[PDB]
Amino acid sequence: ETLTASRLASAPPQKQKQMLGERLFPLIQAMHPTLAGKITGMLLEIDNSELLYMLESPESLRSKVDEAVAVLQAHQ
Amino acid sequence: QETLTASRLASAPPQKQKQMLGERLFPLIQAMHPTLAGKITGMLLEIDNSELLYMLESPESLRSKVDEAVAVLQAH
Amino acid sequence: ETLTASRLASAPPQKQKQMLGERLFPLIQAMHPTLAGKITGMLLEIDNSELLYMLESPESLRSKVDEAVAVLQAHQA
Amino acid sequence: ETLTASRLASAPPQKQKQMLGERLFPLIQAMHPTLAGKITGMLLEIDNSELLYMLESPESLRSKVDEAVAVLQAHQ
Ligand SMILES: [Cl-]
Ligand SMILES: [Cl-]
Repeated sequence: ETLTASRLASAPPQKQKQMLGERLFPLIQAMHPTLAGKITGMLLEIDNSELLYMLESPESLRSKVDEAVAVLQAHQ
Repeated sequence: QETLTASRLASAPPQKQKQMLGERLFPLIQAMHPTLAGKITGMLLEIDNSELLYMLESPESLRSKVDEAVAVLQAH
Repeated sequence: ETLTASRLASAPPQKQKQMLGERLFPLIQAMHPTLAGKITGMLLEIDNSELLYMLESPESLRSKVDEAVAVLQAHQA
Repeated sequence: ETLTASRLASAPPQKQKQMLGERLFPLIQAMHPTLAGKITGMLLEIDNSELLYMLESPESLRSKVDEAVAVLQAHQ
């Protein structure tokens, strides 16, 4: 099944970030499997509507994953 | 598209009822308030199924409930 | 314990609405024991920062509970 | 009190993130009050030694906050 905005809106607010995480994790894992768990947790801070867009836009998710990777990188 | 009824919804599990009502409500709410659509939909899905079925056939009533939900979401 | 914005921010995003719900429910139940579960669920749609303010301000919580009660009220024919 | 690496190291791992969060949050809130909670949660995924450096380097905290803000920025 594909997570729609109506299906997410129908779920209790307590379960929405969990549901988005479950779908985000395999996609992030297909790009950067080593930091996927950490990156997933970070990207879950993004508003739910933007996360639903990212679940359907591979290049938008890619650029956010790359931005999260840069956030984790320590100073030179 | 079929008219949803209280008896037809009562036959399905409670979360499935909310999903069915949510699928009809979300596109209409998004047409009014696209930014808060997901939040408004989630909120309005707490209303009794019979009142929700009325609102799905009464654009005037849906709009006033959406405006009431928007007031609830407004910060102080 | 009182839920601070820093304590909520340190929790995983998957747990934040659940944590806010656990704090909101007893307070809502105290002024509206009837549809407390529904009101809590509705108010959890509000942004987390505004919910943290509402947990500290009884003023804003009561008015939001009253507004939620109005949303639940069925139309008069 | 000033948070030293030895003081942080003496506490359990999750207690360490909460302690760093308590120091990071007011500084991040001063910069971006609306996104403070989200930015703090995301920056807490960074290694504790790099977080302690950022708490003592206002310029490096600012550049990390800006990177986190870009991660949160919606496509529209
Ligand atoms: Cl809007
Ligand atoms: Cl801000």
